[PDB]
Amino acid sequence: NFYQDGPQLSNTFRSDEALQKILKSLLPADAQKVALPHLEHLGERAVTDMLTWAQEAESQPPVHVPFDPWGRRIDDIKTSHGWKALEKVAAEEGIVATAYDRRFGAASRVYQMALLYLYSPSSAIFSCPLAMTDGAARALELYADADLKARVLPHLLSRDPKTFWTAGQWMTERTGGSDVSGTSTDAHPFTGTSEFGATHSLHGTKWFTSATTSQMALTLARPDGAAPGSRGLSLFFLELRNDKGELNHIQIHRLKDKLGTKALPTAELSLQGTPARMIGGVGEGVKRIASVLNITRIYNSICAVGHIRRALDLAQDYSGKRQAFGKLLKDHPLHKSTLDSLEADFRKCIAFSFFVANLLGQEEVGEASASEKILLRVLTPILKLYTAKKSIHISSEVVEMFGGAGYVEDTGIPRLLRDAQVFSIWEGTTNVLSLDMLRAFEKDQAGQILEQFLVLNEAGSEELVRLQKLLTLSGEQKEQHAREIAFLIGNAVARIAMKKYSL
Amino acid sequence: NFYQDGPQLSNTFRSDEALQKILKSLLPADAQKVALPHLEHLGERAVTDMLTWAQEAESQPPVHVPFDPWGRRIDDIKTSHGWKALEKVAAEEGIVATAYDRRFGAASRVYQMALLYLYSPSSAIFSCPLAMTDGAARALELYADADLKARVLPHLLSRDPKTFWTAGQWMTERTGGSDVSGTSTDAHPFTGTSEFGATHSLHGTKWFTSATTSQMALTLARPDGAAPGSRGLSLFFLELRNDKGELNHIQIHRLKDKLGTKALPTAELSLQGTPARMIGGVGEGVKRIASVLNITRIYNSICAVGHIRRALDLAQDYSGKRQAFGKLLKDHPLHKSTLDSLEADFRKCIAFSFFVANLLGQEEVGEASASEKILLRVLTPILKLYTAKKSIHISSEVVEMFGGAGYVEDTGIPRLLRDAQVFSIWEGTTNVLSLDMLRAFEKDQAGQILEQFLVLNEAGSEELVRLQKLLTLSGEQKEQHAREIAFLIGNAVARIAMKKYSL
Amino acid sequence: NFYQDGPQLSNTFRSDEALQKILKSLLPADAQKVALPHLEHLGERAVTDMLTWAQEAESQPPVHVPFDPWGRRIDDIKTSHGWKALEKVAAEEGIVATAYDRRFGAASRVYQMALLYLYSPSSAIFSCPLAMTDGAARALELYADADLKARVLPHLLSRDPKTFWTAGQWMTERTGGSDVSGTSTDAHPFTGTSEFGATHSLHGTKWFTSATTSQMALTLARPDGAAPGSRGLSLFFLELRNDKGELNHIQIHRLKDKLGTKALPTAELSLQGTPARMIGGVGEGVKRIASVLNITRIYNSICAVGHIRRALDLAQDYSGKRQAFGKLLKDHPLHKSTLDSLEADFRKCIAFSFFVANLLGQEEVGEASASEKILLRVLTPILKLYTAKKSIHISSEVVEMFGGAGYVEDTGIPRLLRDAQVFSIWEGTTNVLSLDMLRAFEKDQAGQILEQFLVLNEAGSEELVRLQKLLTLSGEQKEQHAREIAFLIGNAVARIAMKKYSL
Amino acid sequence: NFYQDGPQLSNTFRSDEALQKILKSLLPADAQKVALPHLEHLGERAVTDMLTWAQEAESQPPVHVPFDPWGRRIDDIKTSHGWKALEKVAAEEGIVATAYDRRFGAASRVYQMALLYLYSPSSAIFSCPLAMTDGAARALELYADADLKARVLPHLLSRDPKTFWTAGQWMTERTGGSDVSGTSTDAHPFTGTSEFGATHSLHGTKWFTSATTSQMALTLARPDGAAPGSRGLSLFFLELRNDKGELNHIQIHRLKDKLGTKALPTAELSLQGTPARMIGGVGEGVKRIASVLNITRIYNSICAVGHIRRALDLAQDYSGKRQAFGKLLKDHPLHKSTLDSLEADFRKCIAFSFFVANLLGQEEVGEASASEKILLRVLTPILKLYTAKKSIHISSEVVEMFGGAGYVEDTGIPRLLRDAQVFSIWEGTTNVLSLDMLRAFEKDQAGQILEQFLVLNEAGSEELVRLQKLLTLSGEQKEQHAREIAFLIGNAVARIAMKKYSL
Repeated sequence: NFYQDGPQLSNTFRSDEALQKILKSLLPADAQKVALPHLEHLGERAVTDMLTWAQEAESQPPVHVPFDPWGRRIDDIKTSHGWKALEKVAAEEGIVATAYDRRFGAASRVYQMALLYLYSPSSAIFSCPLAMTDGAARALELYADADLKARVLPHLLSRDPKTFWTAGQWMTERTGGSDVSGTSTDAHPFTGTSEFGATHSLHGTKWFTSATTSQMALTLARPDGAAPGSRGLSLFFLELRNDKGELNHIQIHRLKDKLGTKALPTAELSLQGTPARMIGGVGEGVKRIASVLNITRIYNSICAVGHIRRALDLAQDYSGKRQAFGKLLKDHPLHKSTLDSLEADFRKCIAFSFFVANLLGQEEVGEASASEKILLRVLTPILKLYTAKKSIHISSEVVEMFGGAGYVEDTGIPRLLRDAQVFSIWEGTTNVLSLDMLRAFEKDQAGQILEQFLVLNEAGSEELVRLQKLLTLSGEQKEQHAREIAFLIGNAVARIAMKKYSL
Repeated sequence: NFYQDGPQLSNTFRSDEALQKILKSLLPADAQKVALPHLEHLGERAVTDMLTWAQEAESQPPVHVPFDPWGRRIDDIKTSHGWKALEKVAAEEGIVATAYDRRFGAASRVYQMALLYLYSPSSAIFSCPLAMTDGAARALELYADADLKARVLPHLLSRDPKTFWTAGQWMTERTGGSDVSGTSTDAHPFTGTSEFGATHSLHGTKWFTSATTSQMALTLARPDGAAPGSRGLSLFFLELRNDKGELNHIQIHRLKDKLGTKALPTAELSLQGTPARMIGGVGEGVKRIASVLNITRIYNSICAVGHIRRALDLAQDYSGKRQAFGKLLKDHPLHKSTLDSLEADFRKCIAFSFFVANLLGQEEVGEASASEKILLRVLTPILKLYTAKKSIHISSEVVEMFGGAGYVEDTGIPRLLRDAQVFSIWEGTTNVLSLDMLRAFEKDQAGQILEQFLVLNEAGSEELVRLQKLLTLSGEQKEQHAREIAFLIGNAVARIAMKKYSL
Repeated sequence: NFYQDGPQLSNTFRSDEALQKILKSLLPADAQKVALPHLEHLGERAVTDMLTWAQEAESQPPVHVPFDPWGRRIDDIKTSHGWKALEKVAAEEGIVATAYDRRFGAASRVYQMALLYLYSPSSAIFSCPLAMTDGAARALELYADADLKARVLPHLLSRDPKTFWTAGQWMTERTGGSDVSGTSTDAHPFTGTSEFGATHSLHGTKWFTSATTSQMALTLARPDGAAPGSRGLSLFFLELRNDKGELNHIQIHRLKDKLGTKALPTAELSLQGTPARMIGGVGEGVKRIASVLNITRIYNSICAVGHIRRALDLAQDYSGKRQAFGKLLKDHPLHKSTLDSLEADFRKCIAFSFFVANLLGQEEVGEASASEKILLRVLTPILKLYTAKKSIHISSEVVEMFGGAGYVEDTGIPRLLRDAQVFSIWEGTTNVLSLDMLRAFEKDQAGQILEQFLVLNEAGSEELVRLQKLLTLSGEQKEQHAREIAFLIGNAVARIAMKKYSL
Repeated sequence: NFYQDGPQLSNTFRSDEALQKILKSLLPADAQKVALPHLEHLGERAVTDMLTWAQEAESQPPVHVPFDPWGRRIDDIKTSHGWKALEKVAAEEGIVATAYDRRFGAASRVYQMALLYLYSPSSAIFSCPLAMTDGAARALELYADADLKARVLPHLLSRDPKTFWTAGQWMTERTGGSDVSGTSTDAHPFTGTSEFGATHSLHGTKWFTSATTSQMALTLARPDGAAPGSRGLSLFFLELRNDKGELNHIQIHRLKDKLGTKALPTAELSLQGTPARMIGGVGEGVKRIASVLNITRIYNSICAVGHIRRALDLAQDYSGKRQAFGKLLKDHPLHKSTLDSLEADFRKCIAFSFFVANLLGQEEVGEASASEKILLRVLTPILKLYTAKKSIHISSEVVEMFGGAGYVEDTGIPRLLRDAQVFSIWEGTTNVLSLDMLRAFEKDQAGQILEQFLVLNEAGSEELVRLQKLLTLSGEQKEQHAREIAFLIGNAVARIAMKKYSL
């Protein structure tokens, strides 16, 4: 009898006209002759060996083994081979390292984000460890002494799987993740020896972490006698293991059982005298880790848009295979209209994301003006919250486009919704990032810089005037309308970027 | 140190001012003196023994046991005690039966839907079998002879758990659920024995079913020699087991592993000569199930709005317990604005749902005018698609309101999203129901009756002309705008109902 | 086609002629008119509601939940309803309490062991907590002050499920279970308050425990400044929880994943300042807990023989249902011979066990002579190691009697082997108990008392002379032959007991 | 504090003096210079990469996937990478193929069985598919025409993992495995297409199989019109899949959930018109498989003895690491005596196994005398039942030697018992093989040849007359004593072999 043909993917570089148009606009000729063959290669991996490895990892979530059979506390995390293979891919394909090889100026970061864009949707969210890894590298690059950099950066930026390290960012505690002022981890002076010049020992509990699959982490802690709240916090570097391969006074409580990102180990950890090294000076921890957030927020946006592209690729292919009421779905005007609406949102998201990625590249190579640095600071929280909300909306619509099959896990479709929902939570909720945006307006004339940019780049008169109205509201009402303001700006910049890239 | 206090529920009758206002409007005094004490009692169960049973059922999904240890095909489905307990609650509390005791005229159905509204969110979606059970009761009431009614209705409408039956509705096949014209199940004339006057034996595969724990089912099949497509389909009644308790030539292929509704068994079944009894004549099947669909689509809506209420109850309670940046969440203007927006959608949904529930009650007791019957027919698909989309949107926002905790399954919060996503899929997707709406407009000039209703009851000026603008469009452009039309109408009717009930 | 009829059980009092003959010999008329109706009742439960509950418990092993969803350490152990129900049965049926109601003199213990014999094989090894409970009661009865006894004994000996307590015996540490001299748990003086007059706080790790399902435990610990090795150990009483239902500075590391006894929670625990009360004086812990071992060893023997009876009941029933080569298995001479051999071993085991149970009863009611107390001390380790080895041999033969089906878990047959294998491990291995036997010979002229008993009761001349030879060997050779000696004596006493009971 | 050192293995060629002595006796110089380096290499793999792969396979049992996500029946079996790796090892190391390279005459089979002896205990029972693969190769060698041999033997005997095939032997049905006369699978004449010259289509159910990962199988079926019982059964060859990789009308009902051999897929299968090719004539099936059974029963024996060796290697190592009562276990006379007893049984088993392996080699290269061929036929069932019972006894004692740890699965010790218990069940129970032995005695006066062999080679005086006493008993009393006869003979031959090999 009848069996429905399921959705199939095709090379995700060649299938993505929007990505190609953007790169033709943002990459100079010399970058293109390196980057484009690499991207076509990665696009093939994304739908072949990576796709298989990601499915394996999703199907075999990590398992915590606290004790060996004779009672020794080992806190092992067992992972799938697929998960380990995707880590090796991240190293050898230079998914992080490409940004730090600045041959192509601002285009180095654009090239790297393009690699991430293809890699992430077939990575079972290994792209999240990559974001934290990239962030840690930059933080060390900016603030760490020469000896610490010489030790760690060759690992984080390695193209060699056998020497590649990932980093964790352990910022969230039970008191809060949005607000870290309640951080209860203490840092006592330490005078023992260590391989990285530890200065303190850490004591506390970290409530969401990427567990023990990372070799290093950055974290916040409060030194003996330091002030209460955020001002008392310093940034610390630590390595998870010693020479032995033994955990450095770190205990794993358990893995979280999550809605999605199931292949990613997310653990609750206790630091029990973990040796650590302060990065920067006392009380500057929050500000120091602040200057990395443009990276992690932009990784999140690019991953969210890659996720959107994956969901739509599956939906588009199915729409040309499933018939109802005598027609293929793609030929039903209402279905086609729905598809078109989602694709239009996709084009906004990818243009907005790469516009901002290019600004990040400019800043990293020292080409950004003072005002441009402020503009980047304003746009990244907006980009993040905008692409994340769109990714959830689009994923939910795609689940429904598959009908009953979309609700059944072995089709691979429910994962689209479960994983998308993370994008609007980690690294800031919609509302927290909307307030970060509003806050930014208050300082360094950020509001005016944003307005000059929108006027110069010919944002719509209607949206310009509506923005001016919203920004004249009371403090209280601007907070109440902070989402509206963020999405107004996001849509305006997305349209500007689309025109710029001829999308 | 610090541990966050998690969300807590309270009696869901006493906590719901909107439900109480609606019932003060819709229930006459005599109905109130029976119904309100019953609802307060049920509201207490919803947050005590039912809540525990539902958690147990979610935690222990059903398991298929195809073979006994000696190779006999038994196709057992093992379920939790909690699941069985929630079934007993449905019977003893009259979650279905209350509607069929038409003591209170049209208010009997309103009283029943209020019971469902409190029951469903603490039922681990046992309310879905109840919808199909109610639908089957009505179909038999309208179309079955006295002997079949006397046999079956005392079971479906039982208040005695020991004699209560549920029904399945087996309409979807691999070829389609939206479009059932492709139904490939054959019905051969049958003269063997059965307890219910079987006329045919059925041969085919049913692709989504509530499996084999229901005692009876309604289904569609094509009798020998019948026309192709929908015109060849007849409605059939069948009982799943014989007196020995053996399945009547039904095999379970497997249970679906689903995104959500995990406590609910959803099975793929093969009918292998299952005896069945034709209800009505050849080619009348699709038309006969039309009045089963009105009931299930209103059940779906009431269940979706009860789900919204549960999500918001959890969010509201947490918002008074969780601190960030120096304030409880409920005291942050943006957080409060977000909550207010969700509550506003809730009030639209609950008013719209009970407005339609009242129309259903009017029709069932023979008190509905021609226009009211037409209004009921056009509004039911709109109500279903409207409440389903709102429930998904609100659930996703509530998951995000809990931050990282919202993404971790043991908090009970991710279930809100996973379960909500089913509401826009079963019983019709948004687009399929929007087209059903448009088709309904075209017949008996139903479209005109709706518009006079909207004009008479003083719908909003702008949205009305925008709505009127859309209904004058060409056929295909009208299809492209079918969603917008549905949501405009839904919002207009919700506003009318809220005013009517003083919400 | 063909389906094999599987094995079925029948009332295990009425089906057991050997048990009935023994009780007709050991129970006086007044005891019989109470005990026999009770046993017939329990025999019916063993094959009805208990059997179902035990299967549920085996099918749903206990699960450790260390943390609540908000990070509080709760160390819950989730168990099946069946497991909880079997606990209630133990209380209401007086499976422990009957022995301590000494109306019937020495026959009270015999009556109780008969209850255990029927209960244990349908208890999913809840009989193990009962053994430790009985033991704890006796220890408190002998050595605890009046106030501690008045508090605890009404719980341990309760017939009321709502007030019934079980006890754990936490003797094994990582250094050893056979040899407890390496015990590393410290007992520091304690001056805080507690509900049971705690005198110390305990600090250490207990490597095999019955987890948190018990309300109290007995354990060994070394007080501040005490001698090394066994002589430095004292016996302690502790309660697992306080008023709150909170664990008293007890942390659960994990549950063991075991070969069998899967329904029984077996945990690794850390005592982290657990309040405890010393029982008896400093350094007498090993000797004090020594005087209970006759109880736990006899429980183990009775449970092992009940296990044998269950395996043989299943095998006998199957042998009358399965045909091969034209005959039922029971009519194949070699199969029948194999069955007869196993049954002969059963009759030895049950006679030996109840002979020893009767000696225990005599001692507990003060009717035992000095020599009889010594005889009991010699016979209990022999009984334990003998019945345990036989239970494993018989279970393995029964698995094989079922052919391929015996190797498949859903038949319930592999459990027979997996569970039996525990009998020869807990409470002493074959070799450790054989050496305990040899040790006993050395003191209080135990060897001669044993010989006088065997001669008086007309043991076989051949076995008598062989025993005399073995006992004249060197110290080294007697140890090498300790198993042979134990089984020679066990078989001799079993034959004596069988003749005495007309088996 | 203290953590117990667990057991460790070492190269299992170098650690095995008995194996080396046997091979110095059985392998001529030219065979030794090839075989000994190969065996030392394999002995290293057994405790390194194979050990890890076997642990992985045990930890991740196979999973049946009956349907793809769109409802297609695929009956996939998902296996671990470790399982697949152990299959590749079997090919590349020539664990089967070495026997068929008869370079070394009868010593080729001895060399091969030595490879199997080292491979099997670290193979997670992949050695069972190898036994059936070897059996199938021999059957085709004897009975298949040139074209079928040319097609299939290069696969079964391949050293290239990419072309290696395994075979199933599907003999057992629900009616019986010991007695196959009840076989109900029909064979209808067939003229459709196939790659191997199929003659019939098979219809029936196979109750224990190694499932669908093997490429071919041998099986019994009753052609249309054939006689009832064994006289109607013919031997059939079939290939499981077509060129597309689709199963050839074979459905998997389920995988068995077993006591042990958990890595091995054991499935219940239905043949639904499976094309097959008759090998030989009608009614010759049972006779034709007789020479497949000799090979598999010797494989079983060698695997059982390799299992014994693994258990004892673990026990021996632990005995030098675990202290109790002031001494390492190995220095306690009773513990040492117990170990010595087990090792003595091991030496009997390994000598007996290779003695028979040599006879098999002699017969396969045409060098065996009439008496040797008869000796091989009578000894093979005895060897199988003898080694199987010893392996279970020794495994149980080894589990107990580890104390509580022996009962906990993560130590790897309980597997020893669970897996050993299969050896006395598959390929014939103790009693069925004992009767096979007796039947063999009765034909061609084989019984007499054995006894002269025993007398000639100077069997023990007492046991011989006791054995001679038993063989003169009446038919039925001889049946009742069939086990005793088998074990007397086994012990006598083991003593003869040990002397012959200087063990």
